[PDB]
Amino acid sequence: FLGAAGSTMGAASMTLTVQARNLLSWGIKQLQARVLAVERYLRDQQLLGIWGCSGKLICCTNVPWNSTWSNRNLSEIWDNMTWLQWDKEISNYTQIIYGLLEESQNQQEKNEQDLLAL
Amino acid sequence: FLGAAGSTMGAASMTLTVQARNLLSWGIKQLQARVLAVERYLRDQQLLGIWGCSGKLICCTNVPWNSTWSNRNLSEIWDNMTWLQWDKEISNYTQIIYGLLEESQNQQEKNEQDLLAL
Amino acid sequence: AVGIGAVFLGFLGAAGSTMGAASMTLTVQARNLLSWGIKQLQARVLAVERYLRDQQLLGIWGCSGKLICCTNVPWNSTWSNRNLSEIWDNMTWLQWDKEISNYTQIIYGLLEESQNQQEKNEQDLLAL
Amino acid sequence: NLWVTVYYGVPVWKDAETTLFCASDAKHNVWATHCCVPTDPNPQEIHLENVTEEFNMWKNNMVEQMHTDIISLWDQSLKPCVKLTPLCVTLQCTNVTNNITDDMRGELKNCSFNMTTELRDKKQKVYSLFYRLDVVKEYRLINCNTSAITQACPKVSFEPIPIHYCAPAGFAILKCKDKKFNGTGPCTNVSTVQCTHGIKPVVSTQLLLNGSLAEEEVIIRSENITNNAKNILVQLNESVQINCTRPNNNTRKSIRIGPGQWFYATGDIIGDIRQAHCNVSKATWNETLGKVVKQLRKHFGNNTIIRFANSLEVTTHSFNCGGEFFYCNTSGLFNSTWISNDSITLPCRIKQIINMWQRIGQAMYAPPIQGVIRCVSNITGLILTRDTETFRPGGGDMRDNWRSELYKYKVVKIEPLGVAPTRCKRR
Amino acid sequence: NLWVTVYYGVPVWKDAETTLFCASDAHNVWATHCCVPTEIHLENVTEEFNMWKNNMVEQMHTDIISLWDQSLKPCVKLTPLCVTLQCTNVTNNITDMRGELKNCSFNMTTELRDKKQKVYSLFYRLDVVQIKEYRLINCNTSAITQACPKVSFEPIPIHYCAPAGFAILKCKDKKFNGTGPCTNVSTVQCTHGIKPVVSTQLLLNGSLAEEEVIIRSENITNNAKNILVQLNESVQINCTRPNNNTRKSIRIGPGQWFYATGDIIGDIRQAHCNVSKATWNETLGKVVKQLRKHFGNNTIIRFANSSEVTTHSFNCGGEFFYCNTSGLFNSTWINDSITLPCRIKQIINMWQRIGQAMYAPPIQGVIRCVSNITGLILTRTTETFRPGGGDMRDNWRSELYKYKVVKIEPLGVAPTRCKRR
Amino acid sequence: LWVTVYYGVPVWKDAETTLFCASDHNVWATHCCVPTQEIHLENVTEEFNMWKNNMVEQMHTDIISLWDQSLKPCVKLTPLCVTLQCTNVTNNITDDMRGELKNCSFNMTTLRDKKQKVYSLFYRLDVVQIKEYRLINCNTSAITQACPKVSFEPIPIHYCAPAGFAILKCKDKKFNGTGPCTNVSTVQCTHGIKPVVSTQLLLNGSLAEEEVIIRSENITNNAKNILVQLNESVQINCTRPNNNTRKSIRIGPGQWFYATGDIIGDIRQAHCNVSKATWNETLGKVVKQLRKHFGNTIIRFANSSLEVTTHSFNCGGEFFYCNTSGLFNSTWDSITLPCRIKQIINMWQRIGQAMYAPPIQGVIRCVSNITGLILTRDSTTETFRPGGGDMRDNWRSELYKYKVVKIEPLGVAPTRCKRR
Ligand SMILES: *[C@@H]1O[C@H](CO)[C@@H](O[C@@H]2O[C@H](CO)[C@@H](O[C@@H]3O[C@H](CO)[C@@H](O)[C@H](O)[C@@H]3O)[C@H](O)[C@H]2NC(C)=O)[C@H](O)[C@H]1NC(C)=O
Ligand SMILES: *[C@@H]1O[C@H](CO)[C@@H](O[C@@H]2O[C@H](CO)[C@@H](O[C@@H]3O[C@H](CO)[C@@H](O)[C@H](O)[C@@H]3O)[C@H](O)[C@H]2NC(C)=O)[C@H](O)[C@H]1NC(C)=O
Ligand SMILES: *[C@@H]1O[C@H](CO)[C@@H](O[C@@H]2O[C@H](CO)[C@@H](O[C@@H]3O[C@H](CO)[C@@H](O)[C@H](O)[C@@H]3O)[C@H](O)[C@H]2NC(C)=O)[C@H](O)[C@H]1NC(C)=O
Ligand SMILES: *[C@@H]1O[C@H](CO)[C@@H](O[C@@H]2O[C@H](CO)[C@@H](O)[C@H](O)[C@H]2NC(C)=O)[C@H](O)[C@H]1NC(C)=O
Ligand SMILES: *[C@@H]1O[C@H](CO)[C@@H](O)[C@H](O)[C@H]1NC(C)=O
Ligand SMILES: *[C@@H]1O[C@H](CO)[C@@H](O)[C@H](O)[C@H]1NC(C)=O
Ligand SMILES: *[C@@H]1O[C@H](CO)[C@@H](O)[C@H](O)[C@H]1NC(C)=O
Ligand SMILES: *[C@@H]1O[C@H](CO)[C@@H](O)[C@H](O)[C@H]1NC(C)=O
Ligand SMILES: *[C@@H]1O[C@H](CO)[C@@H](O)[C@H](O)[C@H]1NC(C)=O
Ligand SMILES: *[C@@H]1O[C@H](CO)[C@@H](O)[C@H](O)[C@H]1NC(C)=O
Ligand SMILES: *[C@@H]1O[C@H](CO)[C@@H](O)[C@H](O)[C@H]1NC(C)=O
Ligand SMILES: *[C@@H]1O[C@H](CO)[C@@H](O)[C@H](O)[C@H]1NC(C)=O
Ligand SMILES: *[C@@H]1O[C@H](CO)[C@@H](O)[C@H](O)[C@H]1NC(C)=O
Ligand SMILES: *[C@@H]1O[C@H](CO)[C@@H](O)[C@H](O)[C@H]1NC(C)=O
Ligand SMILES: *[C@@H]1O[C@H](CO)[C@@H](O)[C@H](O)[C@H]1NC(C)=O
Ligand SMILES: *[C@@H]1O[C@H](CO)[C@@H](O)[C@H](O)[C@H]1NC(C)=O
Ligand SMILES: *[C@@H]1O[C@H](CO)[C@@H](O)[C@H](O)[C@H]1NC(C)=O
Ligand SMILES: *[C@@H]1O[C@H](CO)[C@@H](O)[C@H](O)[C@H]1NC(C)=O
Ligand SMILES: *[C@@H]1O[C@H](CO)[C@@H](O)[C@H](O)[C@H]1NC(C)=O
Ligand SMILES: *[C@@H]1O[C@H](CO)[C@@H](O)[C@H](O)[C@H]1NC(C)=O
Ligand SMILES: *[C@@H]1O[C@H](CO)[C@@H](O)[C@H](O)[C@H]1NC(C)=O
Ligand SMILES: *[C@@H]1O[C@H](CO)[C@@H](O)[C@H](O)[C@H]1NC(C)=O
Ligand SMILES: *[C@@H]1O[C@H](CO)[C@@H](O)[C@H](O)[C@H]1NC(C)=O
Repeated sequence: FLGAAGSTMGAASMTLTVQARNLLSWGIKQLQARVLAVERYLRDQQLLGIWGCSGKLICCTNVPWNSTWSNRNLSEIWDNMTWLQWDKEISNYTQIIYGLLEESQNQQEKNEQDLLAL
Repeated sequence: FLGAAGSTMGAASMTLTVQARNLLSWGIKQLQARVLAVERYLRDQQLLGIWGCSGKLICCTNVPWNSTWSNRNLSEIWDNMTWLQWDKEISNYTQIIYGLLEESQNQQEKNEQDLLAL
Repeated sequence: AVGIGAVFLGFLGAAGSTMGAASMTLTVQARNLLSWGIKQLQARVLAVERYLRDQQLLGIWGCSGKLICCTNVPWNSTWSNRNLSEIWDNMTWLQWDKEISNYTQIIYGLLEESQNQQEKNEQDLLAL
Repeated sequence: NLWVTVYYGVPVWKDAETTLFCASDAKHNVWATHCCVPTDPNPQEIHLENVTEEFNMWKNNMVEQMHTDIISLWDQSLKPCVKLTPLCVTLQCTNVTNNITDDMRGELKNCSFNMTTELRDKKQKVYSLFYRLDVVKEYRLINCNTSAITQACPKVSFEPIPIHYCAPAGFAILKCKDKKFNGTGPCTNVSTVQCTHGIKPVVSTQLLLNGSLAEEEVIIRSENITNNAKNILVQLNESVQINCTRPNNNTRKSIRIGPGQWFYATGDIIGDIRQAHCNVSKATWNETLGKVVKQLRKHFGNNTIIRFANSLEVTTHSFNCGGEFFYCNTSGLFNSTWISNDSITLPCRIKQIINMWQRIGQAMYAPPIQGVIRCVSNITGLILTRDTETFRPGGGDMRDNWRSELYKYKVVKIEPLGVAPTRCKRR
Repeated sequence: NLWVTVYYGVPVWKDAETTLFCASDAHNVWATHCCVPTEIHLENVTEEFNMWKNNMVEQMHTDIISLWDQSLKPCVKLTPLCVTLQCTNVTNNITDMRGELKNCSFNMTTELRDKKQKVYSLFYRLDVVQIKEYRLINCNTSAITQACPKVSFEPIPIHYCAPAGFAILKCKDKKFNGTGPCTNVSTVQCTHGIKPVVSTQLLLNGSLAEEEVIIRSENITNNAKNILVQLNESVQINCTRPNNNTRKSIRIGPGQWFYATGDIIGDIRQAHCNVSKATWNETLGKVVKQLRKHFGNNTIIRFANSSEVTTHSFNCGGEFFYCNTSGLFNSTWINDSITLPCRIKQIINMWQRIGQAMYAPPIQGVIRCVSNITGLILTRTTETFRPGGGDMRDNWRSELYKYKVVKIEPLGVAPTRCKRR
Repeated sequence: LWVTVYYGVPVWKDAETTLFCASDHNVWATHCCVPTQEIHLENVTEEFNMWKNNMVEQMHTDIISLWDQSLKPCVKLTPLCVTLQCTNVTNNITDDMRGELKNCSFNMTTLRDKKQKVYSLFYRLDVVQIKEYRLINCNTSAITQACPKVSFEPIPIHYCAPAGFAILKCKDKKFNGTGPCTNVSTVQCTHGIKPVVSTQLLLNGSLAEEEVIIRSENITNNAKNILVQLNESVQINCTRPNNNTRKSIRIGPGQWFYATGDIIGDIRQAHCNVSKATWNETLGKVVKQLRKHFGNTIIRFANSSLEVTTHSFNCGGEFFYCNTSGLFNSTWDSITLPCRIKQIINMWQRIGQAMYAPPIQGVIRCVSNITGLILTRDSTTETFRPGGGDMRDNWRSELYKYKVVKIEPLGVAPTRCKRR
């Protein structure tokens, strides 16, 4: 499950399925916990969908990488760093990137419709 | 959120990420509110899926438009009317259209299964 | 398609039909699944959880959004050494499910592995 | 070379146990305020051709669900009601001797006592009439030791109305339509229904009232018929009409015992005093019993002798009538010997303090009902036990009264996902 | 040759009834309830509103009744007080009231099952019914429950918020009269901050009209309906109970205490409210002008004294005041103040129910509050109007009149020129 | 480079959530109706803090709620709040119990128009003089009798994370409750904690792998408690030697009061035995690892200064209050601690509730392990005293190695990949 947490990003990316399978599965507090797990799951799926990555664990987009977000080389990011470190580092850009991902997909989706029409 | 509600259909179609990303997020009243939001969300996402539109905000289909449902041309529909007006104009034909969309997908899936057999 | 609009068989109407016929009513079965105080909330929460667990599983295999999904895992003769004409024309889904019950964990594991490899391969090609 | 293909929406199922919800039709009834979901006026049923399904009444969880729901509603409806703890005092009782016929001698008592009132510093002298079965000249109410007595709220109706048990999403109820179905076994005429037919939650012993009738012939059903430890349920082919009455014209004496706390006492009887009774058509009963015997003779030998004999709530026929509680003597019905080749009157007793399901400390006090009570009801089945052979009108386990209606239903879980081989490969 | 295209995220909605939850601006019963801490203009949307057929009012009413009962549910009962009382009048330092205060002694329980105590307390006349031999009112129908002295019923702003998938539309038309189309509609998440103030006849601490006095009704020609009048400027009313009260805490059982009114220090004076006179005369002149628009150009309008409905009936400092408004509603229209005397009660049969009753512990000291009159409830060839009300839903209608709940239904189809393949 | 998006990423943050209870007529067995894996994280360094650990607060919410629920549907003893006519038990005392037991008679309710005279025995700790006596707690709150069929015996229970959450476990054998920890593993549930309720001495807990681990929020702060975990147990065995009976009295309609009946055989004082050497070695070990924080100096153990000053524990079904003054006595074959027993119990330091513990028949003997101490501190010398109270420290001592984290499996990174 989380064994990959101690590995670099370039290795951990090969063990995504094992984590995805474990996101699902008085007494009110336990019922609330179950409802929350469902809401969190769906929210993450909604974001992948709205960004055009529904159904994928790994996807690529058309938003270019901004050196402001990170100035590291791939040989540092994927080979000499883990995901916990990467997440701590990109803390001021998460919302920016997510907004850009939604904008890009909205433009791509309209372009697809216009192409299908011709 | 609904800011595009008074705009024409051809304008409002570009604001569909909004009111997509905003649809999901004494005692048990709050659980009922959470559960209802989830159940409604899923009924709509699963309906798009059964029609073959999972993961898309805008999808093209193979079902032709019947002039009976609406005899207006594209210029009136997309440039003069808004979405509330359109919804009223074809409200009584919605169930027919939905049934046809499901039938169409069922046929497409079987046809793809056969092409993949070659 | 004729007259006012499309018509469909009822829920489980195809249950006693053979697999080759029943496979054409998947949209009926997949449509009807979409639906004290604590007991009713538990019933509703459970229906959602069961539903999502099955959708999650289709997604991890690369079958999200499809009622019929072809995969890259070959069929083993040890799961069932039978002819396709017998399977699809002379057997129902209930009978098939009884015959293949000790292999579903095997099959599901194989499907998960295949999809993981395919997504990595797609990323590597997009990279070119 | 075949490949695995995944199919979602596959029409298969497994047996399952779940919680069903209650629906009712478009009607202060205890069921009406519970079965809040309106049923469809034109409900759905789907016939499944070529489906054989094994049904089993004694493994049927729907019975346990119904039994549980009954207890829950009856206990819940008594929570917001006046308790009668203040009545567990010594009472001064004498016999009622006013216009009593011989059949009622000693049945009614006239009891006086010192009751509480509106203020804590005051007491009042009150009196009421009681039935013999409810009391221990120094009397106590029959059940104040290891018990509490709660008065049922007079506004609440316990009249049975049709109840429909309906499946939650992901589940379905399968129904057996085989007219000859006798339980524990395969059924070849299976349909899927949204929910059950309406079932009236009638509570009774020995004789089953207001249920379904067999389509063609009397059906004898049991878990293991040769086992004397098991009961035999008999579903009748035709109903037998029974007319029950409580002929005495009663009144209600309302006593204020505290700050909005009212006790409803039985007041004096207007007119004379007679025994409660039920009238069973005689010719119908004889023919009905003969039909049962012909079917019993398909078991236990073709040329044998079948006898019927008699065995409070178990030995008498217990039932509710107009809100009143009757305990009728059925020895006048189960009295015959059968060999190869206008009405019956059953006297009845009335009891006001009730212990409905083999429990000791939870007793209900039925308020008296004003006026005269008459009920007309259908005998739709019998509960028999077995000792030339002898059968008796046993009973008392309420599950049998529901098992007799729910016998044709089964709950299954729909599992719409599976795989099969085919000639298709993903590109 | 057009094709069906499916759009998700579409800005369309339908009228709906749902469950709203309460939020607040971050002890008090609502502060505990409203656990969630706390506008988009729709440029070309015309929508139809109807304040008389709203559901938000019924839901707010239900929440308030429910919360109130929940608050009293765990508090000590006063059934030990349903005994005979021996009552005489309080005669010391009385100005001129006369029979309003009584000194009642009685036999009450103690923490031991086998012991009794003799205690005394003061009561207001309106809470005591004569059989010197008296009993508390009720004790026949309903039991009296003591409100917990530590629990506050001060109204705080309540914000009703839509659940996901729903939205609240707000009408901004400056003269909106409660029904019909509104051309200035915006979408909000929460219904502003509304205080659950309870009063009748005169509505205190509500919203003001922005341009003029607005008169709203379900049917202006139906004399059986109440008329809700919203003022554009507030009228200040200064209320007080001048008496210096004390409180005696009596043990009645094992951890159970009763709060009794003790001796009053200084003079016994009448509770009263001071309404500015000039402001009141200007206020009615504005109301009358707006009434003439509906009742006739030459119709003479007169105000009159009404016939716990005829009083103001409000909660001030935790005490319940029943002020005489006949001092205000008496005129014909074609540094001075108006002093309204007020009665005080401790046993309150709240929300027009009789199966429940609350005892309000006395509050020590001297009580004063200053409130804003923001609206009136009136009831109807000259015309005469009288104060009316008492149905709490009509108070809440005055704050929720501009809000509507709709359900978002973001899925639909339209023709276009693309095919899936 | 292009933005790439990954889902299923092994990343987490500190979080506070609802945990569920699992178990491998007991109240925890009944409550924890969930049936009962570990993954090592090779290069994960994580930061733990036992003093700010929400899992502790969760146990002190769950244990109390369960306790109160279990006692709710039981016979209330309000009818016993009467003045008692009561004298001393003088027979078969043989000293050291003089005035310890009382023999009380009273007028009890029963039909509503009848009363009865009954009598019973009481321990003096529960009886207050007003020969007129009252039950000690009738002045503040009604006393509820615990249902005799309900067992409050602690059993191990496991706290399990809900989906999306994980519990991380610290394996550093030298971990002192705070700071970074290496050798972190992921588990689904905790190891099984017996919710033993006690003061001064911690019974039946976990042992340290080695030496003695002394933990506190701030070791130089005299306002904080010091929790000391031993790597060896001290065997202690406690007895209530008297052979007791019960007198079942009907007080109402199926409402029974279980009174102490009488004593069979001689009357004796309750007591606990601790071996001499085991205790002497144990304190010496504590001192050896304690000097490390104060300098090499004199370390004294001294006695306490009811629930806090004595060692409170539940032996069998009875609540003991044992004198540890003869245990904590040193300036650096067995000894016994005399004990008192009480029946009206005010738990969790609340005063608005009281429980009546029904008597246990027969003779009570329990054998248990001392796994840790609660000490307080208050010049070249210093004095350590037994501490107690609060009762959350009793759980911090087991939960110190666990933390709950929320998994957030979604994020972005740069890569050599574009769509189409
Ligand atoms: C079996 O079904 C029959 C028919 O539904 C039941 O008989 C009916 O029982 C109800 C309730 O006891 C009677 O209603 C009452 O009628 C009196 C008439 O004056 C009225 O004052 C009451 O307010 C109430 O409406 C109804 O008349 C009666 N019908 C007949 C033909 O007698 C019978 O009770 C059911 N048996 C069992 C065991 O459930
Ligand atoms: C209308 O709104 C005004 C405020 O603008 C309300 O007046 C305020 O009411 C509260 C609660 O009764 C008073 O708080 C209390 O003050 C006393 C000191 O006199 C203190 O001992 C208490 O602990 C508490 O803090 C507040 O002082 C008072 N403000 C003013 C200016 O008088 C008024 O009650 C509202 N009207 C209605 C009908 O609710
Ligand atoms: C520390 O753990 C030990 C077990 O390793 C606990 O000892 C056990 O305590 C229970 C309750 O006192 C005893 O149960 C009773 O046994 C008698 C028979 O002697 C039976 O009649 C009762 O119905 C009940 O089942 C149990 O026998 C005893 N086990 C052993 C081996 O002696 C000890 O109590 C725990 N320490 C603390 C403080 O809880
Ligand atoms: C139930 O089983 C029978 C066979 O026992 C099915 O009958 C076949 O139906 C197809 C329909 O196209 C015909 O072409 C075949 O010739 C029939 N077979 C025989 C032996 O007659 C029947 O269709 C099944 N019912 C359902 C609902 O599928
Ligand atoms: C941890 O770091 C060491 C460094 O030598 C490396 O060999 C090992 O593979 C890493 N562990 C994981 C899980 O990647
Ligand atoms: C992201 O890239 C754009 C490219 O135009 C640049 O203007 C912007 O400043 C960059 N973001 C930050 C925070 O530097
Ligand atoms: C953004 O960067 C600054 C400077 O490194 C840091 O203090 C701040 O906490 C960062 N923001 C977030 C969300 O971590
Ligand atoms: C509103 O309608 C006017 C025409 O009446 C138009 O010019 C304007 O652009 C519309 N506004 C929006 C938001 O669509
Ligand atoms: C087609 O578009 C023109 C645009 O000017 C409009 O006048 C005409 O009415 C439209 N016809 C239909 C069928 O919509
Ligand atoms: C009623 O009469 C019978 C004899 O018929 C007698 O045994 C019984 O004790 C009498 N009951 C009372 C209350 O007097
Ligand atoms: C009520 O109590 C008085 C007490 O003297 C007694 O004489 C009388 O008989 C009692 N009455 C009843 C009906 O119990
Ligand atoms: C009530 O008392 C009688 C003896 O007078 C006894 O036989 C009966 O069993 C008792 N009831 C219960 C529930 O124990
Ligand atoms: C069932 O009743 C019908 C008449 O309704 C009769 O013809 C048939 O013979 C009866 N069945 C039996 C077993 O007698
Ligand atoms: C019920 O039918 C089954 C069918 O297999 C049979 O075995 C069983 O003996 C029958 N029981 C009775 C009482 O008819
Ligand atoms: C059915 O009853 C007979 C006795 O009549 C017994 O021998 C047999 O074992 C029972 N059947 C089963 C399955 O136990
Ligand atoms: C029962 O009453 C009905 C009328 O309601 C009558 O037709 C029938 O014959 C009666 N039955 C008996 C057994 O008296
Ligand atoms: C059964 O009937 C006989 C008469 O045949 C009678 O003596 C006996 O008391 C009756 N028993 C019951 C319980 O009805
Ligand atoms: C009972 O007696 C009263 C006396 O007024 C009479 O009005 C009523 O009709 C009688 N009831 C019956 C059923 O005869
Ligand atoms: C209320 O009291 C304030 C105190 O400053 C005073 O200024 C105001 O005029 C008073 N209002 C009325 C209506 O008398
Ligand atoms: C005011 O109305 C009340 C009735 O609510 C009446 O008793 C009183 O006399 C009236 N007073 C005046 C001055 O009209
Ligand atoms: C019970 O009450 C009587 C009243 O006279 C008293 O004499 C007696 O001593 C009391 N008994 C007890 C045990 O309190
Ligand atoms: C625990 O170890 C940390 C290591 O940095 C130290 O700062 C802290 O003071 C120690 N606390 C105790 C009680 O030993
Ligand atoms: C009880 O404690 C003493 C302490 O010296 C020990 O020797 C003895 O073995 C213990 N009893 C048991 C059963 O272990």
